[PDB]
Formats: sequence, C-alpha cells, structure tokens
Amino acid sequence: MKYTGSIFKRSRRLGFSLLENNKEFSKGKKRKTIPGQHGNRFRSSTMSGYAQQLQEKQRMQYMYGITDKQFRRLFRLVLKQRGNLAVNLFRVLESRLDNIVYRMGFAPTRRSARQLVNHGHVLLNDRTVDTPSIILNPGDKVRLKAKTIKIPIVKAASESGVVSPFVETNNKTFEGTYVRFPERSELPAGINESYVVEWYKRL
Amino acid sequence: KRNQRKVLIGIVKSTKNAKTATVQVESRFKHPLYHKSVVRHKKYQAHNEGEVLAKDGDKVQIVETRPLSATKRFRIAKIIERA
Amino acid sequence: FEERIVKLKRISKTTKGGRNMRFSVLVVVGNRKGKIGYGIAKALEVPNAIKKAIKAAHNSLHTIEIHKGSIYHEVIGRSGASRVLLKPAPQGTGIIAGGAIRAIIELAGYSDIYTKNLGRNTPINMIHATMDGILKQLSPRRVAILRNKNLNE
Amino acid sequence: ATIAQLIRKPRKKKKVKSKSPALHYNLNLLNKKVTNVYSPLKRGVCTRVGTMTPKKPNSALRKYAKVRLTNGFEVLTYIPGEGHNLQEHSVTLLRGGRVKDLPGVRYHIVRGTLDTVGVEKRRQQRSAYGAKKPKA
Amino acid sequence: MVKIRLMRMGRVHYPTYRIVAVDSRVKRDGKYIALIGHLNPALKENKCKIDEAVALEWLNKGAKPTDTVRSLFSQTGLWKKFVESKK
Amino acid sequence: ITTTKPIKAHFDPVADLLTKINNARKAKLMTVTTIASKLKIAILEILVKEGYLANFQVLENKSKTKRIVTFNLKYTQRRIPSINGVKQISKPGLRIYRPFEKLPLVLNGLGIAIISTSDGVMTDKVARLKKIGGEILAYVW
RNA sequence: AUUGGGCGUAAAGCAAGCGCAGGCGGAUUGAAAAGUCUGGUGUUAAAGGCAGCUGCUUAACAGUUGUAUGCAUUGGAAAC
RNA sequence: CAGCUAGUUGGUGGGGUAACGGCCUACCAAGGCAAUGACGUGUAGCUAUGCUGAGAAGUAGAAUAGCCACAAUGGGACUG
Repeated sequence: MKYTGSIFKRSRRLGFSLLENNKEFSKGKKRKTIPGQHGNRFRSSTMSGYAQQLQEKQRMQYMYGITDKQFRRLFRLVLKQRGNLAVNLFRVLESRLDNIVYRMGFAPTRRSARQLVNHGHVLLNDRTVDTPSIILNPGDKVRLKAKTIKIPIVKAASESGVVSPFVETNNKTFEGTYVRFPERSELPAGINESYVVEWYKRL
Repeated sequence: KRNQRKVLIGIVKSTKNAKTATVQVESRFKHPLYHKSVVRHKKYQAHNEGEVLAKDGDKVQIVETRPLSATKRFRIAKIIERA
Repeated sequence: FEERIVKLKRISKTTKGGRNMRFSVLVVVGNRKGKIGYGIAKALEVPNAIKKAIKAAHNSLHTIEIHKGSIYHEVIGRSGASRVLLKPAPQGTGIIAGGAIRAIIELAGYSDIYTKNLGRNTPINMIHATMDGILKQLSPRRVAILRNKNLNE
Repeated sequence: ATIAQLIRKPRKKKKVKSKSPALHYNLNLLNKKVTNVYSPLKRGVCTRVGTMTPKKPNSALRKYAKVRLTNGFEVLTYIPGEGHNLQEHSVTLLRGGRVKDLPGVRYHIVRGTLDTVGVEKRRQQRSAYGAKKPKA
Repeated sequence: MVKIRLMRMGRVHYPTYRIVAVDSRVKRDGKYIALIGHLNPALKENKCKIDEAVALEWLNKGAKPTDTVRSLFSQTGLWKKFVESKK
Repeated sequence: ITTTKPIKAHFDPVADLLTKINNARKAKLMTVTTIASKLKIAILEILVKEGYLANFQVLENKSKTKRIVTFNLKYTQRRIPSINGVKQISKPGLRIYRPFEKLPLVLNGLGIAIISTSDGVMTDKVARLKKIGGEILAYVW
C-alpha cells in the first residue's frame, strides 16, 4: 500500500502538521492529544532513544507519503555519493517530482499533487512522465502537459500559493523550473535529519 | 628459447639405489594464515650419470628434464664441493 | 547541560523484618563544549536520587579537548575488566555508539566517532573506562612542547 | 597460546548442533540410507495421542502427539489451539519450536494441514492455528 | 576457423551483441580470446564502433567473419584497409 | 667510567632495551645500563634524534672484549616522562614484515615506530619519504 | 581470540626429573642473497564486487571505461 | 587410522604409444613412501564467485561461465 487512508491521525500523535500548518488549525475545536481512548495523560514517562528515532523517521517519511523499502532505497542511492549525508539525504527527499509539484503550487495538497503525476497531467522536459519517484536536477522545466487545464481545483491552487525561494514558476503559463537546491532553514524545522541518518545501522 | 630452471640447493641422502640418488631440499615458506616462517622438506629423485658418486651428506643442485621414469623426474646439472 | 540519565538500578539491603528498598540512579552531565562529569547516588525516591546525582556530577567536573569534533588517535580504555575503544572517525560518519557511550560522547560536545564495547556491559564500569580512555588522550601540542620537534612534528 | 604451539595443533570450532534434528534426516526406499539434507519441516502419522503435565513453575494438562515421520524417527510434539482433530493414526504435519513446559517436546503441528483442521472460531491474527477469514 | 562472431550479452528484449573472436567449436557467449568492439542494434546512426587495431591482427593470421559482421566491418572501412594489404 | 657493578644483557636486543625504558619510566628512574649492540646503538641514536631521551654513552673496557651502552631518559622540571607507551611488534619466532603501502602510523603520527628497511633503523615518516618498507621493530609514543 | 582470550581462589600448570628431533638464542668481522623491501616485463579468462557515464518515462537492471589480488622471470639494496 | 608398497624403486636390450616413461616385455638387482602424516575410514565435483563481516577469514559452491567425469551397470574395439 502506497497510500495511507487517514492523515490527521498522523498529525495528532506525531505532534507535527503533515501540511504546512492546517492539520490542527482550529478545525472543529482542533486538539493535540494522541488518538484513541487513552489520550488522557501519557505525556513522557518512558520516552526512549529508539522511540524518538522512530518518531522522527515517521515525521519525515509519511509527510512525503513514502514506504519503508522505497525510502531505504533512497538512502542507499544517496549513500553512493560523497558529501554531507544529512543535507544530501534531505535534498533527495526534496527532489521527488510530486514534491516539486507542490513547490509549484499546482495542487492544494501534496496528496492531490501526487495524483496528477500518475494520471499524466504533469509533463517534464518535453516528455510526459507518470512516476512520482523521479529525481530532478537543477534547470528542469515542468509544464501541465498543455492538457486538462480546465480543472476547477488547479485554478484555485495555482491562483494563491506560497512559492519557496529555491524554485521559480509562472502562474499564467503553468511553467516552472527547479532553480536550486533548497537550504535546510528554508523548509520546516520540525525534522532533525541527524536522528534519522544515525538510526540507519541497517546498511 | 624461454627454457627455465629451479635453483634448488639440496642435501643428497644416499646413492644406495642403482646409479640413482635422492635429493632433499628444505624450502622456506610463509605460513598461510599464522604468518610464521617455517621450512618443509620433500624428497627429489635423480640418477647418477656416472661422473660423480654423491655419497651421504653432499649438497648439490637440481634441474628440470624429461621424465626418465616414474618418481624420477630431475637430474644433476651443477655440483658444489663436498662437506 | 542536558543531564540525560543512563541506568537507574533498584538496590536494597536486607534488615530484620523488611527490605530497605533504596534505589539509586546514574546521570551524565555535559555542557556540549568540553565539560564532562558523572555521579552516582542513592535515595528513597526518584527526584531525591536524581538531584543528588546531578549535584555530585556537576560538583566534580573535568575538561576535554576537541580537534575537528573527534578523537585524533586511537585509544583503548582499560578499567575494571571492561574495555572501550575510540577511533578517529572521518567527518561524515556521525555519532555511533552504545547507550552509555553515546550519552558520554554526545554530552561531550563531540561528533563522529567509532566505538566498540568489550568485556562486560555494566554501565558504571563502561563510564569509568570511557572516561579514562578519553582523559589519557595526550595532546599533539603537549608532546610538541615536551619534545624538541615542536614545529609541526 | 604461543604461535609455535598452535602450528602443531590448530584451533577447532565449537560446531554447535541444530535446535531440532528430526526434520533434517530423511531416508528413501530402494537401498534406504540417511542423507540429512536439513529439510525445513516434514509431515508424519500420529501413533499415540494423550495428555501430560508440565514442569515445576506451571500447571496445566497439555495435549501431545507421538508422531512418526516419513522416516523411522519418533518425536514428541505439542498440539496447539482450542481442541484438536487427532484421530489415532491420522497423518499430520509438523514444524520446529521448543516448549519450556514440556520436556522432550520440541515440535508443533502446523494447523491447517491434511487432517489437523484449524481452530474454529479464532479471529485474532487468524494465521497461526489455520483460521479462515470470516465473512464481512 | 577461429571465427569473429556476435555474442548476445544483454537483457531480454534489448539484445547487445559484442563482436568477438572465438573458436568455431565454442558455444555462444562463452570463453573467447580477444574483444573487438561491440554492437547495439537498438541505438541507430552508427552504433557499431570497434577497436580496428587487433581486428586486423586477427584477420591477417586466419579468421572467417560472419554475415552480421559484414556491415560492421564495411561501414567503418575494414575491407577497404584489408583487401589490398592482403595482396 | 667505574661502573663498579656487573651488568648483563637479557635476550634478543629489541626486547631487552624496551623493558628497561618502561621500568625506569614507571619507577621514575633516570639512568640505566645494558650491553651494547650495533642494532641497539642505532635504535638509541634514532630515538635520541627523535627527542625521546637524554644522553647515551657507549662504553668500552680497557680492552676490546666488552662494550656497554648507558642512556638517560628525557624528563621535565615537573617530573613527567616523554615516553608514554612502548610496544614491540617484532618478536623471536614472530618476525613481522609489512610492505611500504602497509606501513603503520603510530597514534596518528604522534608516536614513532622503528622500521629498519635497508639502511639501518629508520623512522616511519622518513620511511614513507623513501617509500621503502621492511622490518618493524617497535611502537614508541 | 595471528591481528583478538586465559590457567591462585571462577573450566585450565602434567607429581617431579633426565632428555633426542622441533622452536628460540651472546658480541664482532667477510661473503653469499634463502627469507625482507623495491624497479621492469608477462600473466592472474569473461561476467560479478567498487567508481564514473549512457540507455531503458526513474529506479530493479543492461551496457560502457578504469579498477584491485597473487604467481613466475629479471635488475638492485644488506638493517634483521 | 603405524606401517604401507612386489611392476612397487633402479638399470640393461626390445616392443608399443603422437611422445617421454615399469606403459609392457626377457634378465640383473631391493629398494620407494612415512610423524613436516604414508596407508584407511567418511565426506565432497574444483574455480571465478553469492551471503555475512569492518578485516583477517567464515560460509554454499544457486543462476552463469572455465575445467573435470558420466550417459541403465561393467567391459571391448572399428571408421576417423
């Protein structure tokens, strides 16, 4: 299963918004307690190192909608080269095609953005692709296939959106590019790459 | 003409057999795993062509040649004085 | 100053008519810049024991020196038949060690390191051995001073 | 000890033994001989089925089977689950695994095989004890 | 005839023959003596570069090429550097 | 001169020299004596030129029979020795031989190892300079 | 447990001695060069491992180029 | 598992083999191997390699490739 049905259940327990900030943005008296009958008081009485390593892992990967072996493969790929392991890892986790679509703001949610990629509504480098696990390099153009523009949602998405500094796009022409490699501080700070990278004694 | 030869100084045991003598060589090699330096011995056969009578305790050399017989495969080429 | 505990132990001495349950705790104190100390104390309750251990550790502190965030020469810690090894890891590998070893090295403001547990695994002996191995580190500038080859030799 | 001594007598490994040897040996007909090819799990035909008591720390009435493999070996076995369908010389299938409470017993019947029908009315994890998924 | 011949070292649906000099009584893609370039009959526009140095050594001391090798030697010009030198 | 004491050499020269240094370091001794040998003389020379110990004098009697060498160990005004740990790798019956590319580095270069390749005893760093390997005598740091 | 363990009380120093073969072994000089190091050449099939590149919509993968390791011969070094 | 080996070791003339050769043959001799492991029992096709490891090395010799041996079992020879 590449899709997880429930999304707010992750934001509650993990204490981190899967979206930008709208996971617990006062939606129906939004809470922060862990899901289930036992959310009364279990704050911290056995919080161990392995627990926080798992927690950081889950905050990092389900936010991108990735599975375990796929992300292990991503680690094996990023270990091939030489450089700062954490920054390179997070750059790889940022180079995914569906992630770039959200950075373009073509979809309200990353979950929605991943769906356009599968159906072929996203065209990359003049050759259409339908795989969300593409690794992109700087200077790659992205277009909306010049087809299926008349989505009542894509217009509501590309109209208003926060474009990060490390990428640039044109709203009207539906054309963008991957300008440069993002910096750690330019992304949400609730992800400590060190714990995830040092928990991998697997390889 | 890439013919070869093995410089193996040996210790002839005896010429007891008919016009044939046994040469003993103490090769030094390195132990395969424990890295120590040890020596092993193996008997070599040769035939006394007639010019010399290699008695007990002489030290000689060994050269390759055709198989003159079963288990007798090397002959004398160069000889150094007795002991 | 993170004061991350390592192993609390439930100890008790017998007495006529009852068992004097007075458990003890162990703490590690480090300023993440070179200050390191440890302290073991006992009390009847968790907070009292924790406070006593922190006071004992912070009262007796001792310094360590950092070169590129790592040990620079391999050293083995011989103490109480429980050996701990340190090695000069290259800059990319990051922190890898056991429980108590990771606690000590992380609170020492350190970085990348290579360790391997030897002998027993009782936390107090591991702490003693690791501290001994890290303080017998003889600085390159020190041997430069005590030799005639001070000029980068 | 000294290097000059281990050359004469090299070291010898411990050579630990298998946890369950019955499933490893096998023998054919037509010049029968043992070939010990470490097969994962064999089957067998039960010969004696009864109950026995466990050792000191526990207390129960555990049901066991004295099954005979495809070869001539006889091995004790524990019958898991709620009840059993062992039927006095009915063929079954086995699987390794040690039980602390029963000395000698070092095997389990895989429930869901030829005759040993799986535990009925078991809906927790449904995989061990050979249970089918109930209708939705 | 030590025969310069093609070897299907490659994956299914995507063959990749490597021109090689091997004895006639040897199976496909087996042991060989020397390697002579390769062929990729999926990529077009002169995708058959070879060594051209030791191939002449092979032909000049006895080697019968195969029909598929004919184009791979003619397009580069091996015949036009071999036939007259043969005389 | 006028040592007024009988001194003898233990055994193979490499082990004999190291034990005296280690024991003197541990007991805070300053002067020791031992029988002389050109291997030991050369290793003491390279040791003193690597700045690990004070004066050594090789002494001969009023004849050509016996030669002995006495060497003082480097100290400080605060009485801390320069020698920290000595360990011999070469050993009778365990002759160790490493090529140039496998030349060891003692405590990340902080220590000094004695490697007599072809020109007598000769330090590991100048061994890398001359890129010649051979016998490995002992680690000193 | 060669690197990488131990034998007082935890398993383990034979009851002791005479001892051949074996291992080890004082100082100095000479030669040889068997060990030791190093230079050249030959070889160590191909595929695979490692690094880079290309091609499969990207990986799995395939191809592509370099890559270790030992052996034999030859020329020197003389510290052990 | 302490002796094993009687074409077993050597020579002389001959035959035979693509060729050297106790491979065989007539004669004369009694040697050869073995504690640095012969002979015998049991097991196993060997290797490049897969897996694990940090490394020495452990592990099975999957796919594939090189070599070896076989084609119900035991022998014989023709053509080439």
